[PDB]
Amino acid sequence: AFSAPAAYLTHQQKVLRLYKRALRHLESWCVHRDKYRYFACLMRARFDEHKNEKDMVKATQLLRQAEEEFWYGQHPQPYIFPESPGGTSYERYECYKVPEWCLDDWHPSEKAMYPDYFAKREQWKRLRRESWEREVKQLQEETPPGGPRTEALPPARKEGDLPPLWWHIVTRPRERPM
Amino acid sequence: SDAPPLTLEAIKDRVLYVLKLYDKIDPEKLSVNSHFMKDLGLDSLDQVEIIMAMEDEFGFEIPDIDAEKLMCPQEIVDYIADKKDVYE
Amino acid sequence: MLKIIIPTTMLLPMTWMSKHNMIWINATVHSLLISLISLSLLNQLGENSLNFSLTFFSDSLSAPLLVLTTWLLPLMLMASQSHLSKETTTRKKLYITMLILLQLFLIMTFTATELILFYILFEATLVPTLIIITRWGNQTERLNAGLYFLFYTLAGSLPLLVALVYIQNTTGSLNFLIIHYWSHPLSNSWSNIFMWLACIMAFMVKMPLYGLHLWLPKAHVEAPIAGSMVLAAVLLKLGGYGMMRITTILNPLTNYMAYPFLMLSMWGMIMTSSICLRQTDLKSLIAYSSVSHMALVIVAIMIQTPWSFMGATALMIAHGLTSSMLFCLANTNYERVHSRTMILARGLQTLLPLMATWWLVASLTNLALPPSINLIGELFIITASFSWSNITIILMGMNMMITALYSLYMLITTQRGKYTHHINNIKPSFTRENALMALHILPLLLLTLNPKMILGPLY
Amino acid sequence: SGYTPDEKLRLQQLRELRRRWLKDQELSPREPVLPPRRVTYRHSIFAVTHVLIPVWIIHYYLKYHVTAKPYTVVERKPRIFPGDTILETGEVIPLMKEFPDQH
Amino acid sequence: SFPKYKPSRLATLPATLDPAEYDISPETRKAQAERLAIRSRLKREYLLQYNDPNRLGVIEDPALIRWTYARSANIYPNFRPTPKTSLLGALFGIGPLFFWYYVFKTDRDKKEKLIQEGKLDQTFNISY
Amino acid sequence: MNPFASLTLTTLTILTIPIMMSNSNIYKTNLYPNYVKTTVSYAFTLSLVPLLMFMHTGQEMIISNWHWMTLQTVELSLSFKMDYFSVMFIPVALFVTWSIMEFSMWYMHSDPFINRFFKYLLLFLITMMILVTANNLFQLFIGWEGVGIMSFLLIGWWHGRTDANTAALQAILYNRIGDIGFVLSMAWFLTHSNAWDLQQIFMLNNECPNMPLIGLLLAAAGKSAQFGLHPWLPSAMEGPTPVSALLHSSTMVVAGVFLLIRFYPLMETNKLVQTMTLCLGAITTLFTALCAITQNDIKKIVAFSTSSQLGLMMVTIGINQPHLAFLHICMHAFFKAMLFMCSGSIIHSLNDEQDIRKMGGLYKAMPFTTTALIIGSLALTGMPYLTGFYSKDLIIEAVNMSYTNAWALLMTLIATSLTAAYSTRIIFFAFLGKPRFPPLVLINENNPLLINSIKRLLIGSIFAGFIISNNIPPMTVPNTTMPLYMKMTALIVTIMGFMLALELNNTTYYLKFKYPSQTYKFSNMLGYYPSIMHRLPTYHNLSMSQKSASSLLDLIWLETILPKTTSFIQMKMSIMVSNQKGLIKLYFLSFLITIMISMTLFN
Ligand SMILES: CCCCCCCCCCCCCCCCCC(=O)OC[C@H](COP(=O)([O-])OCC(O)COP(=O)([O-])OC[C@@H](COC(=O)CCCCCCCCCCCCCCCCC)OC(=O)CCCCCCCCCCCCCCCCC)OC(=O)CCCCCCCCCCCCCCCCC
Ligand SMILES: CCCCCCCCCCCCCCCCC[C@@H](O)O[C@H](CO[C@H](O)CCCCCCCCCCCCCCC)COP(=O)(O)OCC[N+](C)(C)C
Ligand SMILES: CCCCCCCC/C=C\CCCCCCCC(=O)O[C@H](COC(=O)CCCCCCC/C=C/CCCCCCCC)COP(=O)(O)OCCN
Ligand SMILES: *OP(=O)(O)OCC(C)(C)[C@@H](O)C(=O)NCCC(=O)NCCSC(=O)CCCCCCCCCCC
Repeated sequence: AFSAPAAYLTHQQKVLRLYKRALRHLESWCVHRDKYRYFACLMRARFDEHKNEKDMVKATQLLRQAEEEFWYGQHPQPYIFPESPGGTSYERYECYKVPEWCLDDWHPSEKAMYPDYFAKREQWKRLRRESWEREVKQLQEETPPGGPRTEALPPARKEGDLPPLWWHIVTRPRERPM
Repeated sequence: SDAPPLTLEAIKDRVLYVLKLYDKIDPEKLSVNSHFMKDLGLDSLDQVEIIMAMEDEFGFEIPDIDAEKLMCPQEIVDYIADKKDVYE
Repeated sequence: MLKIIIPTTMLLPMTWMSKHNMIWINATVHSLLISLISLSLLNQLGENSLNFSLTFFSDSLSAPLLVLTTWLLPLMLMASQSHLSKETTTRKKLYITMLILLQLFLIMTFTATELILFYILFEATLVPTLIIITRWGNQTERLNAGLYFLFYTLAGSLPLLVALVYIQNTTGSLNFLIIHYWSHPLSNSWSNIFMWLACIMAFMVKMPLYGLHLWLPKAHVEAPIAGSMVLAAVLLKLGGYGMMRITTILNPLTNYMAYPFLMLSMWGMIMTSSICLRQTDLKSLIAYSSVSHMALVIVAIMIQTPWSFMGATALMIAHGLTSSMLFCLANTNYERVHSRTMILARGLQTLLPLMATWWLVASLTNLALPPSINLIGELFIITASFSWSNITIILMGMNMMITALYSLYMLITTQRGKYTHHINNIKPSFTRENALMALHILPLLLLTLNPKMILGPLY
Repeated sequence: SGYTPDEKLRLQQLRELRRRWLKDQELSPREPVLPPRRVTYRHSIFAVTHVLIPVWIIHYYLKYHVTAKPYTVVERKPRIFPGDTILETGEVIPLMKEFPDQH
Repeated sequence: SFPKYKPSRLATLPATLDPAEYDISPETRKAQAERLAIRSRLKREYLLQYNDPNRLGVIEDPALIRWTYARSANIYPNFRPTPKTSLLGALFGIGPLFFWYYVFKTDRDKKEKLIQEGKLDQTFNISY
Repeated sequence: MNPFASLTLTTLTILTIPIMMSNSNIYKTNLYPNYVKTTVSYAFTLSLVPLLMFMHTGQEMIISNWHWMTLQTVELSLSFKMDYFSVMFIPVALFVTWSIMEFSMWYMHSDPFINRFFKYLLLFLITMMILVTANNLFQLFIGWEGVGIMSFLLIGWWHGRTDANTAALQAILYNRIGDIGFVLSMAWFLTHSNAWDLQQIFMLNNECPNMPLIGLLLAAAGKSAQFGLHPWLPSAMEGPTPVSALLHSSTMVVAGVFLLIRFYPLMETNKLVQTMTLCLGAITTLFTALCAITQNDIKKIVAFSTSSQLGLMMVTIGINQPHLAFLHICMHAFFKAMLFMCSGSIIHSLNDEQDIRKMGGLYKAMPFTTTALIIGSLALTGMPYLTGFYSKDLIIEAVNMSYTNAWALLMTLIATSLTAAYSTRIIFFAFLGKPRFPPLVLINENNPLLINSIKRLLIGSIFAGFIISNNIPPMTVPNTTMPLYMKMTALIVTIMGFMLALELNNTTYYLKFKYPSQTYKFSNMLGYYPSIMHRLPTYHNLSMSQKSASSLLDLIWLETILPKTTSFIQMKMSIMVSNQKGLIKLYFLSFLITIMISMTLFN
């Protein structure tokens, strides 16, 4: 989510992703902790018996039969964490998230309540206003010609600088706003 | 709900608690900044299992792209804090 | 009837002699007063009619249409106030003049006692609408839209005129009372078949009938908000009123001349409804829903039974109010976003909750939730159709389901989900918009308490 | 594997800014500045205003307006068993046919 | 060996079962790299427009405009009367009408004959 | 005068006062949920009085108070039928609603829109009362559609979640399919009986034909989620747990069975429709119990249990025992609502975790929920002398001794066994093992709201069957004499299901693992019905809606026929007429030609 993606997944990443998926589905099959521990140790032993192999061709022939075997026995109803994309509370609090800019449209009788909050908000706004003019040029000179090659962003390198394109990441609504 | 507002100290304590129950790593050697591959001599599969234990401990899942580059307890704590919006 | 006509005419000098900053206030106040005056036409008899003079008469079919026509004008003024802010005083006065002339032509058309007079005013309603569409429309398609809206209409109505004068050379009169009292059967003949087609096609094309409906989406998506309101709420019902009036001289030919249209309607209501399932424009979706409802009205009129006529009248009134409200909601989104695409502005319930409530009530009314008068008309038409043939229920039933789907679809895409992140110019709803929605929706729920007012002369 | 130094530094800067922003979301002790201006007991008032008044209105409406019209309130006829007597007339319904009783 | 998964239109092939991801060539890597490059360029453009303090309006998306235009207004100028389009139009627009006409006409003829012979039992049928 | 009618109308009327006050100052405060809860408790207490009057004598009433309109010979008026069914169902619904509102006061404490949520619950209760007390078909349709709209609004409570909106639209779709049959029945009765009033319909229909009864059966199958239209009920578990306990468990989903019960005089005169109802109920109960047997979400298990119980109710209707079906409705209300409250208590105590894989030893950790769920599971399986006994045991006996399908009877018995099996599954995987939840233990039962709300329905699910059965008049001939093995059949199959489920669940501890079989995959994916039927039809509809109706016909061929052809022909004729070089040579040659033609053609 936070990390920028690459152009492709290497062989090691694919193997590790299979290992995690297989362990999770084995846990979903083996409900009890001791049974899961036993079969997960067995799966670890099965997984690293080809850990030391050198050639790419058969190492890719493995992890293909492994995917087929996983898809045959994949527990059609695996356990999902409730906040995960398949969980029972995935986007439950999405309706309570309100953008910050809505506060700019409040009535003055509403802003009269919470004066300290809005003073701090004005401070944040002026900080953003200066930092943006710096950030545009920083990104302009830090980018290779022909455009970006990866959607990864640089940090700030000067003293009073801020990381380019920081406002909408720092001012996230919240995980549970209401 | 009635969930207590966990803090950075609680997250660090729980991460270290889970790591000290991993018998592959010596409880004397590890620290908050102790690296996984170089400081403790662990593998990539061990790192995957550590991430899974963290996920089981804290009740939420870390995506694989983010999980694959969490190589210290301190960065695990930082990731959990950023995800769960911990102030102090 | 002149107690309503003369003040409507006096609206024009009042508009033109008004101050530059007081046109909207005066127009709205006096239009509301004219609506209050026209409310007195609702006192109808179970006997013939309210025959005021030789030129004008009122019926319990004409009275609700007249009340709706007079009530729509203040709402149109309120809806037009916003997007006409940067317009010169003379052009704003011209816009209000077009609206007033349209109201005058409609008022007279509903109450005219002569078929020729009715034809003249029925065509006179075209010029203000065409000017409104092609002058104050926004996109470049408006010109083409206007052309369609014109020629389709004329292509249907030029034969009617011929038929009309022919009838007056045979019966000797085109007065509706004499025509009703001296009715004679139409024998099955080729000449009679073509007379039937000439008398029917002009009203079919303005409903619009499926297959002759291509002008309506263009005109409704290209018109300004007041034009869309008047087109969907009143101008569609002119064809229904005309067919209700003229079918008295077409029997017993209608017994078998109605088959091609009935099919075209019964299948057509399916197609248009399904079209609403895959639409990327809000106004286009609302226009196609209007086509489906008017197909049901066409079936009701062709069935020619008391329950059919009652249901058709009730459905005409209900659809007018509901479609006007839906167009106003879509326009209140458009004036903020300037796109008219459904999936651009999303999750608006979080940013505008009361407008989301208005959206819900409008969608529920379009969905025909009992005991709304929408469902009253729909159910009466469905029962009459079931008596006509028990198989019709299948198609009718299907339509019901489909309607609900697309209605809720429109409610879910725009109001629910997550808000669009980059859209940061969605301001709080103004009192004008909320009052517009309230003045649309309160009369519907009030009318459900006294449905006999909108059930027509066969109640 | 792991973070690149630039990714690490950007993450620390972003998280410091985010922690500051989250800390700025707290309210001061006086923050909700509320402007004041005006112009068995609870169960008793609840029973008076939510039960007694509606039942009075409904009983009046039923007793003096609804029943003023025929067939508005139609009652199921009470059941009559042998040996009963009628208030209106006063006759006694005869008993049954003394069926042979055993077990 | 295990029983094979057979993909369909409404149940597509898993990415982990694609042989195309196991046939890696330098040209494939270059294609992936340039796809990521164009995605990164579009993301940078959007994020520059999105984080700008000065901007106070909906960001215009050319892709969305192209989608709506292609779905609505680009249809007819690219229409060509072909045997396939002619046949499909005739079927889908004419066949249902005559099918329903036949069904309803047969039903009403049956009902009318029953009424004329008097054997229909329309007792209590007062409202129509 | 005769306080029966005044009391019956007052209950429904005072149910509406908080809706009027929803715009007052109480709605903006935090006392509104308690206001609504107190109003519902008062309404329950008031409605207890006409039930006592009916129990003493048998009081029955029709109240046609407001005349709505008159279409010639058809008079539509606001009429209420205060019969046995109404005066028995209203107290039960009010009792369950009071318990659910007290539970929601604790469950939804951190929800910002709790006032709106309470208001929504009261609106559903009002619509359901309108449905239950209606005397004509139009008022019944009003309640029918009101409960559906409230279900749509409460399923999609969290409107930022895509799945909730999808589930709400799914419920609307299936209930619209049922609405087709409802409208069919209304049209038939208006055309043939000249009435929507129930009395005239009963008078004029001594041998009811197939069409209106088939329409009624379609509506009942739609609203009670029978096998053809079943998946929306399990999909409706997207809503908050109180919504699942109130609407989609015990009160709203029994509306189709209620509709079939209301029209039972016409149903007993038709044998084909009775057989159709029997087969539909049997297949529904079997299929839903089979699906429930392998589920891992606890709310899904309870929802499939509700669906199977509804199928059993329809089986009871099919064998011409409507009063037994009403009794089962009343008992199921109690114990199913309490089961859902216990499940919601567990879910809240485990940090909104719903999977039974992640709940272990709760028998000792939270004892009150354990006892309540144990008593509810015993009541659901028809333990003798409990609330479910007095309905389920009689239903099983009646199906055993009746002239009916052998297949339907076998399916009913197998479904009873499967009911015992999934009750065993819930208990075994939620209470008996070692803990399998995250280390931070936040388990807490000590809230008086939760305890009292659960305890009232506990007392109900223990004693209500005995009280109600002994206090109602006999409405059917009893099955006094029976073979001994036939009398014990329900108990025998329940014990066999218990034993087999326990034996199969005890093997999950063995250190062996194997891949699943085809039957397990069929049971886990709900017979693959949601997959195919939610992917093949919808796609083929939507695709057509774009390819043929919109593009081919509307945008191309209808455009080609009338306007484009006219434009093309007129433009070609204009080019033909106006393209003249301006040479008098050709003009005067043409003049000569026309002069000759006029000379030699028109004379
Ligand atoms: C008349 C004399 C009366 C006395 C009768 C005899 C008394 C009783 C004798 C017992 C007889 C059998 C009872 C045991 C039930 C089976 C248990 C079992 O072994 O399951 C494990 C075993 C494999 O499971 P697994 O892969 O290891 O699961 C992985 C873990 O265990 C995952 O585990 P988990 O933790 O996730 O969940 C465990 C769950 C998961 O287990 C499952 O997968 C569920 C599947 C098994 C239960 C299904 C039983 C319902 C049968 C209804 C069938 C209706 C017709 C449908 C037709 C289908 C047509 C395609 O299992 C359970 O919860 C317990 C299962 C049920 C036990 C409690 C009730 C059983 C007694 C009720 C039935 C008989 C008494 C009725 C009383 C009335 C008196 C007659 O399941 C099977 O192999 C199925 C066995 C029987 C299925 C027959 C259907 C095959 C159809 C193939 C096609 C044939 C040709 C058709 C051509 C058609 C052309 C049009
Ligand atoms: C395009 C989008 C839709 C627009 C609206 C469409 C609605 C208009 C449809 C016109 C209605 C039908 C017109 C005539 C119906 C009369 C019945 C007759 O046609 O059927 C048979 C007639 O047989 C044949 O039809 C003879 C005519 C055949 C030639 C007509 C052309 C057929 C298709 C043309 C369709 C073109 C429509 C569009 C024009 C641009 C009956 O046999 P018969 O008993 O002997 O005649 C009875 C009539 N009598 C008593 C006067 C003698
Ligand atoms: C949206 C576009 C729709 C276009 C209009 C479609 C309707 C066309 C209706 C026919 C047009 C002419 C109507 C005639 C006016 C009625 C007068 C009448 O009925 O008198 C008849 C005359 O009837 C006719 O002459 C009609 C002949 C038709 C000539 C014009 C052809 C127009 C096109 C015909 C086919 C299309 C009609 C349906 C189109 C469907 C929609 C596209 C009797 O004449 P007599 O000789 O005095 O009496 C006989 C005893 N001696
Ligand atoms: O040091 P790390 O970076 O952690 O590297 C780890 C490792 C060296 C093992 C790996 O990344 C790697 O690079 N290996 C090189 C060769 C290689 O891995 N070849 C492929 C081996 S495939 C395999 O491990 C067999 C899979 C068997 C398990 C099948 C899963 C089926 C489960 C079914 C559902 C329960």
